[PDB]
Amino acid sequence: DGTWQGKQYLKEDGSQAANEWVFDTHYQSWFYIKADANYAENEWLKQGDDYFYLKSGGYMAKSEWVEDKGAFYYLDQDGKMKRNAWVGTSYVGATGAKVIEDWVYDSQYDAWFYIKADGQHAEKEWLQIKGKDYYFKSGGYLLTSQWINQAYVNASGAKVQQGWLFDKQYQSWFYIKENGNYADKEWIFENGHYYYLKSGGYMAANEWIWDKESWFYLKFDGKIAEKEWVYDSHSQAWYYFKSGGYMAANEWIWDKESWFYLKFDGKMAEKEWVYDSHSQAWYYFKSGGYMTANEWIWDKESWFYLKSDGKIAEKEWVYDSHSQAWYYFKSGGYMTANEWIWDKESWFYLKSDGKMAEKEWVYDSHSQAWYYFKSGGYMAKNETVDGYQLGSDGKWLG
Ligand SMILES: C[N+](C)(C)CCO
Ligand SMILES: C[N+](C)(C)CCO
Ligand SMILES: C[N+](C)(C)CCO
Ligand SMILES: C[N+](C)(C)CCO
Ligand SMILES: C[N+](C)(C)CCO
Ligand SMILES: C[N+](C)(C)CCO
Ligand SMILES: C[N+](C)(C)CCO
Ligand SMILES: C[N+](C)(C)CCO
Ligand SMILES: C[N+](C)(C)CCO
Ligand SMILES: C[N+](C)(C)CCO
Ligand SMILES: C[N+](C)(C)CCO
Ligand SMILES: C[N+](C)(C)CCO
Ligand SMILES: C[N+](C)(C)CCO
Ligand SMILES: C[N+](C)(C)CCO
Ligand SMILES: C[N+](C)(C)CCO
Ligand SMILES: C[N+](C)(C)CCO
Ligand SMILES: C[N+](C)(C)CCO
Repeated sequence: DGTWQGKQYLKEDGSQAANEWVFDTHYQSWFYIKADANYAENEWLKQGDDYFYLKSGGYMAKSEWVEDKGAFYYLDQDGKMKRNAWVGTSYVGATGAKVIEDWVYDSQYDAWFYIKADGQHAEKEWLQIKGKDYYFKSGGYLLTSQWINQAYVNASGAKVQQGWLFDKQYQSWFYIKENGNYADKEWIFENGHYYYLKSGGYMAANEWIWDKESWFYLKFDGKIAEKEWVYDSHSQAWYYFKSGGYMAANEWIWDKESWFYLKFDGKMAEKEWVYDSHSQAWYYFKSGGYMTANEWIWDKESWFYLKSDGKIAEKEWVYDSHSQAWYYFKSGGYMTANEWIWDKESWFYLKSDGKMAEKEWVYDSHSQAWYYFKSGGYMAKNETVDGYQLGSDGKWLG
């Protein structure tokens, strides 16, 4: 072909070569003869948008790296420099410089990679990049919008930390803890409200939860129920929950304007009697749970009176202004009727409807006699009324 003459290259025709590539077969290499008829060495050449590098001796660098003032560049088989391409496990940017410690998006793979301190791309490992945690699978691809063991990586590949996320395929809410794993059997406070995450992390919604000593109920949106009533259509009963969400059970509660009482199991007492154990008295609740107080109730063959404060009237007298008469209640609240009783110092008779005899003549069929009672129900015994004598025992003598 041609003949080397020092730095010069005389071609077949004598004319020394310049501004041209020549392939010499002895050296088995490409060389570039500059414009000054010398071969290029230890320098870059720009031809088109292509960059070549010619090593000591003029040999064109091909399939190898070339360090330019700290930065590293790769020259392919044709001697050309590479751009936005993978050289094995490393990456060259649009300037052809080796990327080290930075993010990389490759449109060919439609994925993200991170190049590490060693110039290699991360693979099958967790890395903490400027605070956040990212995961790369086999091949270096960055994982996005999915679950890894107990963590979730958002659409950006970052691990979620201290956040709420909704899985549409599971149809449940999860809270991701500060540590990166989801909450598991614990209470979480979010914007003024408490939520309970269940054994799988699934947020508890419309269900009962037992913590340490009492019951909690979680509503439609998973919020703890507190300071309110909830009707259990399964259990067919009303429950109440207080300041902390604690269901109240074996204790009393004021709501609307009525006292209420909640039984051992948190069921509101309704249409029934209850016996307080620290008050040692009986109480009765209407249909709807409302404490009856100062009003009559008819249970089984007996009338009862519950006074201004709701306690049962028993071994005591009561005036009832609505019916305008006096009544007496025995041991147990049993209102007395068609009976005598000894109180004060005189006798008292209570009519069939329970009303005490007050200012009237009454025929006791029992003793077959006519008795009279003065204002206040006091039987008359040794005196005259309307010219009618009365004996030592109260009977009419005549
Ligand atoms: C110095 N390089 C030629 C390698 C890059 C500048 O374009
Ligand atoms: C072939 N080289 C360019 C290396 C030397 C010729 O003198
Ligand atoms: C270096 N070669 C001449 C072989 C290719 C440049 O286009
Ligand atoms: C982009 N990968 C690292 C997966 C391939 C390198 O050739
Ligand atoms: C650059 N990343 C996409 C990897 C994270 C920020 O969005
Ligand atoms: C969906 N998670 C796997 C995060 C919880 C169930 O185990
Ligand atoms: C706890 N979240 C606020 C995420 C759900 C409300 O229902
Ligand atoms: C049980 N909680 C933590 C939900 C309430 C405390 O007041
Ligand atoms: C006894 N409660 C109704 C409160 C809980 C049922 O699981
Ligand atoms: C107060 N309750 C909700 C228990 C009943 C009202 O009708
Ligand atoms: C006193 N009542 C009429 C309500 C009941 C009769 O058994
Ligand atoms: C029923 N009361 C609330 C009136 C007293 C019970 O402690
Ligand atoms: C229920 N009693 C009959 C006791 C009185 C009603 O006015
Ligand atoms: C009928 N009371 C409930 C008032 C008493 C039970 O012995
Ligand atoms: C004077 N009595 C009222 C006792 C009887 C008259 O019928
Ligand atoms: C006060 N009464 C006369 C109404 C009965 C109890 O002594
Ligand atoms: C009221 N007495 C007891 C005096 C007569 C009825 O037995």
